[PDB]
Amino acid sequence: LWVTVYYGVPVWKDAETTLFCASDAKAYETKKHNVWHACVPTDPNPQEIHLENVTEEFNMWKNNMVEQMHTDIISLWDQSLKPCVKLTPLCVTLQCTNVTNNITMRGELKNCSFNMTKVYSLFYRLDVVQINKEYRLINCNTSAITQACPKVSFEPIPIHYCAPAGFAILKCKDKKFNGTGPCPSVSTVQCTHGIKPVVSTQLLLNGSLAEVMIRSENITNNAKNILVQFNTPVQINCTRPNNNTRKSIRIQAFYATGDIIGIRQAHCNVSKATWNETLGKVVKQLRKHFNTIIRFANSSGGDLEVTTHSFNCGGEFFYCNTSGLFNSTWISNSITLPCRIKQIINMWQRIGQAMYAPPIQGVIRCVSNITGLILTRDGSTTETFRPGGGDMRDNWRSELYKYKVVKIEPLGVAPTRCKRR
Amino acid sequence: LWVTVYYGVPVWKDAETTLFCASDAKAYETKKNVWATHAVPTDPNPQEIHLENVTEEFNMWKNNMVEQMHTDIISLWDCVKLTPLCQCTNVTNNIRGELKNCSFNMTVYSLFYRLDVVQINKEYRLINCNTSAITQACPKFEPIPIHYCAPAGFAILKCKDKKFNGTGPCPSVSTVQCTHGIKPVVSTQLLLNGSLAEEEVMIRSENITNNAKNILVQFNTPVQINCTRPNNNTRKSGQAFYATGDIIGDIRQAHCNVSKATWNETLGKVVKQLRKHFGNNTIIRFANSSGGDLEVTTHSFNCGGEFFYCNTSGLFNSTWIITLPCRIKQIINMWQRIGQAMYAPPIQGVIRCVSNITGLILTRDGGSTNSTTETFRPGGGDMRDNWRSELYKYKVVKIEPLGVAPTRCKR
Amino acid sequence: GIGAVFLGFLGAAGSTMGAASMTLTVQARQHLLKLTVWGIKQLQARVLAVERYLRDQQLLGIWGCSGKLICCTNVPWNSSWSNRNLSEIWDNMTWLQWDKEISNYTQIIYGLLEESQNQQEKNE
Amino acid sequence: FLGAAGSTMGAASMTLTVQARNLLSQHLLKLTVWGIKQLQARVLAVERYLRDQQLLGIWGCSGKLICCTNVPWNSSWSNRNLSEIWDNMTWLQWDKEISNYTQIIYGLLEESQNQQE
Amino acid sequence: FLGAAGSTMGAASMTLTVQQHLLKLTVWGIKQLQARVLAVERYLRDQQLLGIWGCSGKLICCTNVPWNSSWSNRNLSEIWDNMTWLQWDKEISNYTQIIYGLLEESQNQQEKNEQDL
Amino acid sequence: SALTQPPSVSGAPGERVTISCSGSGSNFEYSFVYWYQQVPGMAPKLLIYDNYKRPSGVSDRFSGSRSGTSASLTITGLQTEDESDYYCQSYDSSLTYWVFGGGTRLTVLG
Amino acid sequence: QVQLVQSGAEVKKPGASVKVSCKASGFTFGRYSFTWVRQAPGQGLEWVGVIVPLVGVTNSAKKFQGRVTITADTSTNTVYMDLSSLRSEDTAVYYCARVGDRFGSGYAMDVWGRGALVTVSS
Ligand SMILES: *[C@@H]1O[C@H](CO)[C@@H](O[C@@H]2O[C@H](CO)[C@@H](O[C@@H]3O[C@H](CO)[C@@H](O)[C@H](O)[C@@H]3O)[C@H](O)[C@H]2NC(C)=O)[C@H](O)[C@H]1NC(C)=O
Ligand SMILES: *[C@@H]1O[C@H](CO)[C@@H](O[C@@H]2O[C@H](CO)[C@@H](O[C@@H]3O[C@H](CO)[C@@H](O)[C@H](O)[C@@H]3O)[C@H](O)[C@H]2NC(C)=O)[C@H](O)[C@H]1NC(C)=O
Ligand SMILES: *[C@@H]1O[C@H](CO)[C@@H](O[C@@H]2O[C@H](CO)[C@@H](O)[C@H](O)[C@H]2NC(C)=O)[C@H](O)[C@H]1NC(C)=O
Ligand SMILES: *[C@@H]1O[C@H](CO)[C@@H](O)[C@H](O)[C@H]1NC(C)=O
Ligand SMILES: *[C@@H]1O[C@H](CO)[C@@H](O)[C@H](O)[C@H]1NC(C)=O
Repeated sequence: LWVTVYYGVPVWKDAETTLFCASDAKAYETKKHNVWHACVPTDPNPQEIHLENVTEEFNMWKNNMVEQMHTDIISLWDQSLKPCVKLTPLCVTLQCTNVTNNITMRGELKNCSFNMTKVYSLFYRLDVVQINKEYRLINCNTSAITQACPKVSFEPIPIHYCAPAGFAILKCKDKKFNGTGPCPSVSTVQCTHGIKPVVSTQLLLNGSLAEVMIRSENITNNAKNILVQFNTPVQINCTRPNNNTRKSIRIQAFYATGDIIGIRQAHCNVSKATWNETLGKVVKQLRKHFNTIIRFANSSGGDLEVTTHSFNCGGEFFYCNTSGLFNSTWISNSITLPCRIKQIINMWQRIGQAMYAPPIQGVIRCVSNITGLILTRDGSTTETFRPGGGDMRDNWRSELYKYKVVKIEPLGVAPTRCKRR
Repeated sequence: LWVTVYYGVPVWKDAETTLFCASDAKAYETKKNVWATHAVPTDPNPQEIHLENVTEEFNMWKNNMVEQMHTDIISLWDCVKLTPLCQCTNVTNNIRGELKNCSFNMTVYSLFYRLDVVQINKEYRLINCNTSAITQACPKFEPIPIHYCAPAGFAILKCKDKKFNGTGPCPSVSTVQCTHGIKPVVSTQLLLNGSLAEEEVMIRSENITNNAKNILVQFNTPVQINCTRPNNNTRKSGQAFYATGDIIGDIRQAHCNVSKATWNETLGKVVKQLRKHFGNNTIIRFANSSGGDLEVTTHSFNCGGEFFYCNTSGLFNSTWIITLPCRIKQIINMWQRIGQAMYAPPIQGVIRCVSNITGLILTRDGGSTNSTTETFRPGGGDMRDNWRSELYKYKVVKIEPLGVAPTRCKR
Repeated sequence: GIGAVFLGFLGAAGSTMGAASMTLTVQARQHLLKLTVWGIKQLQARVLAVERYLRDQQLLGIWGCSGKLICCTNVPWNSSWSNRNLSEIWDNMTWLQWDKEISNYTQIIYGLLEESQNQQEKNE
Repeated sequence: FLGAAGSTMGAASMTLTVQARNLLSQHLLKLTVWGIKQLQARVLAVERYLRDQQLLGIWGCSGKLICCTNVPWNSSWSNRNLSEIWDNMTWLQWDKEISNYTQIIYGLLEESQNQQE
Repeated sequence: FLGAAGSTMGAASMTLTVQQHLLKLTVWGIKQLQARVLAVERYLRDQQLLGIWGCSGKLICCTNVPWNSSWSNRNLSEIWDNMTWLQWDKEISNYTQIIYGLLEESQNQQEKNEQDL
Repeated sequence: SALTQPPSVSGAPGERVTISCSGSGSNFEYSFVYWYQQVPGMAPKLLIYDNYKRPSGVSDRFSGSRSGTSASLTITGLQTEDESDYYCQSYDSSLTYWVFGGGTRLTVLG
Repeated sequence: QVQLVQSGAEVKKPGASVKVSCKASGFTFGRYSFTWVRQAPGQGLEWVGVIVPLVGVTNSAKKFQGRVTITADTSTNTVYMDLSSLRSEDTAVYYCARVGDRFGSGYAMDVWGRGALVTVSS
């Protein structure tokens, strides 16, 4: 016999292609200032062509969308800090005073006053460091801080991901799918679901909803972080009960925090019963990989972005304990979390570079979904799972665990019993 | 034999097309907009594929890219439009020459130059207001490489041979996906930041044997020219009539410094090359432009945001077998057109920019005397020739991959 | 648009190679400014897809297939490539399975096609 | 893309495929106008290619690179030794020798295919 | 191709073989670009159609399926000679789907016979 | 802002050993801890970072963890190629200056 | 293949100044950083300084305050350290270590140069 060519038969080969963002019309229209760049709107025509007798070896810890889509955030966020004004000359020998007009806070705020080219300002204990009543910012000299423009905000905006022609996205739809290995239902879609650039540590705020699943590059390994997606959301409401006063100083214009209207610390709240129920569902799912002894201890230590629970709330960035949610021990058979506020923050663990959060006026309140947890197995009594997080990559992997980019080669050959002339 | 078609045969033809610019990545870095830094900022990736045993003749004269790019800069060249159609005294606070200040009423005073203003009949006026409805340009000149990449139907060839002197088959030809750092030299009778050859200085002209057309000269040893603008002035402004403020300090005119030793070495090599194509007996002489307006006689170029009409009387001062003051007026009739101004704002503080002389524009005199001697004089005015010194080793060829030839075959 | 064509070729992946054969012939058949920018990327992607379809067509052109779909060629299939009978190779396998085993020999086959066509036209 | 342009005719006959697949060869507004030039260029490439393809299409080739015909070459379009044609007669000069006859060849080819039909 | 409209098919066949100011420019530049692409894509779909019938960009093709009298038919001479044929489609317009089927079937049987032989 | 280490700890081949790293200052509780393995003549090589993450291509026998205000590096199955100096580093983000521990010496019996 | 090549060993008279250079090996500065660590012979290494070429920010240890100059050049992918007023206390090997990854998101010291040995003797 001989060989024959068939231009068009389905063929796959794993490869990496540069995808492009995808957005919505009304969503794009609602873009005051730059709460987050014009993006292509996608026609709501989800092909979702469910394939039959199909099986492609998905993967999540070697996926290339995560490294891709994380890079998109970095470049976009760098542009969010470009047009704004540097605060290079802003820092000078301060005259802060431990003024406590009201106590909830416990003297967290400071009545800072600088001899600018003589105005007072408020700064929490985090954003200022004592020097030797003289103080200075944590890192202005031998460092670089750029304040965000006051007009812009930082509320997440949903983003879809679509591949160019010649590359198709395979989406796994199996209900039970730990992340690796073959997936039975492989639905081919061009534009994925509403990925959310949620910026948060171990507590995944308001992401996609899952049974609770346990996903890990290697459980036997203590190094890799364990992602747990919740089947049922847990409401979290967290408020800043202080009306902030924004004073503009013509230096360019710095935005100092003026005296607060009437002082209660920012605080988060969690329904203790619902949290207790979900955690049992977690510990019951963990025991599948393991009866045994399970203990939860709070974050062991490290930077303030990991020791606590960092998240964004209406253009303000909160650091709060999680000792009130990870203190338990489980065998086979509302909660309020204290917080802190920081305005000079260096997200993504970058040295030198950092952004100054402009003040936001009034009492700040926000509500979100606790849908995912990041746990770190400790180094055979019990396996204490402390909350880790840290690397910003993981919070993407809780959404992109069910997508891959494949190159299609419609060309193909076959040894058919046929001959040319 | 039978005709058989061939597709993809490497065959091209001499063609003319409107090429597309491909600016470098630094277009937005210096995009203050600048007429030269304007963004197609396509990544200029050069691929110089060499060829073998093939030679074709270029023609730098009567070329297409010479005028194709000439209009491209014009479009890039073309804010507030004044037309100030609606009293002065000599100022000698600290005297070379004397500047002048004109007192006027705006709907004050303005510090002009002697050449910039013309008396009316003391009272002076703007030289360009009565002639035409002049238009002061934007207050907001950085040349940048613009690597030309041909569209997919065309290719750019280069003459890798360094002995090409203007016309004739070049031995080594290498096709070029994207050209080298061609820059807007934008100057008269002198190349600035030009291209350096790697052999003896080269001579080239359309009909060298004749005085009809200009003579183009290549250099190998650059020369540094320093010019300074040490003055401070303010700005006066719906009806934005932008004049100049008072001079803060001494009333000093601009001046320039020119080297001597290197310039002397260059001329001898030029003389030697002229000896090559003229004989070993005739006397070579240098003089001045016994004609032509300020833009032709004076060496005009860009430096520190201002254009200096530097005074080249001293350079062509020789006969064969130190600092030349620059003489500036604010009117910039750069594309030799009645109507345009480019009234550039006066920069504050000294400049002393770094220059790079790489070429000359010389014009022969008449043929009054036979075989005795001839005088070479500075030239310019049509800076079309000015850009011919960068693309002389480049051409665009329309690939015609279809080809036909006979052979003995059937079907 | 050509964009849907490619994953249209991917519509029936698990089907038998025989099944895909007939289905192949069946397969042979400020808001203004923001609207300007989206016009580019929507257009930029589509023209890119066109080049993709031409490149495969041109690749099909070098071999003796012109622009047809179910093409045939007279180059022998040596048993060295996946010795296995023609009976089952069209019913109980899948294209994804087929090429994965072949993926060790794609380039040699394509090269083997080039001169196979090439010799035919000269001595024709 | 040209490659061995001045090489022997026989040399070009081998490398016609050109390595197969390689043969084809204010801020908002400033960024937009740059895109138009880019896209206008690429489509201009495709349109030129198809017209050439269709031009082959009228003839009995339809995109087969080398393609024999049924038109006997008349011994009048400045013919020389057949060996010299594939020994030193390089392609480019071979064009200039033909020059005017291409229109004759184009016209001659058209009728032969039609009378075949 | 549009200019040739309004002529007989004998006349058409021969003619066939030969065949902010910135804001206005940037938007209607896209539309002009938008039309150019739909020229190429619409061309390819036709080429795909002519592919399965057995032509593949031969323009004046041919096929071995007869013209049944069930379709609107007259003396062939008048169709070629005097009948403007922009109106000829109006005759064969509701018959234009089934006839493609016969074109579709003809090639499939033709290749199958070639496949056997 | 000062880190303390044991001077020297030796281990028999094939056994498990641990090394402490205790540093004063509440900032020690607000800053990471790394560990560096350093051949007595060569350049340092990264061993563990972010207190539990192994860089790609490092032996799985290395793993450490935090414990309140101290750090610890644990090695399972010590061989005769693991004798070197081990340095624990605490990157004070606020003050923006790294601090290196004194250096603990490990020797394999043989 | 990613390496931090260095200059050779140096011997300097006390009271002078030393210049040490480090060059990239196939990458630009991008968003990475660079840092310098010195190790006295027979002694645990110690920190010296740090620079971020992307923003041109610097810092150094308190002990070497006013004695160290940290420089960078984006043209040739090189970072030079200029330590002033050498004494016997600075007789040490000086490594230049890379910091971070493709996003500058790290803090560790993963890629290390070979090490330049600066000797101060009388
Ligand atoms: C998931 O992680 C575990 C470790 O937590 C991996 O097990 C490890 O597998 C490696 C080999 O890939 C073992 O290294 C070798 O061990 C043998 C003795 O078993 C030794 O003779 C060799 O010289 C070498 O050291 C390692 O010891 C072993 N560790 C444990 C605790 O099991 C497992 O392979 C990982 N699996 C995945 C998903 O990659
Ligand atoms: C996580 O949980 C641990 C224990 O489960 C908590 O440990 C406590 O950490 C605080 C840190 O401020 C300790 O207070 C400090 O203790 C040192 C000891 O010398 C003292 O010098 C300081 O002045 C300050 O009082 C506290 O003692 C410690 N608890 C106990 C029982 O010792 C930790 O706070 C929880 N949260 C985090 C973010 O680690
Ligand atoms: C995080 O929460 C823990 C406990 O929830 C706080 O630790 C307490 O610190 C005080 C200070 O002396 C001790 O008296 C308490 O005993 C500690 N709690 C427990 C349960 O032992 C810690 O302060 C919180 N984080 C911050 C930054 O304040
Ligand atoms: C820099 O700031 C610190 C306080 O953060 C201060 O102690 C020091 O004197 C300042 N000067 C230097 C060394 O840059
Ligand atoms: C060029 O100069 C020569 C010699 O003077 C003259 O005969 C010829 O006509 C001129 N024209 C050309 C060829 O440019």
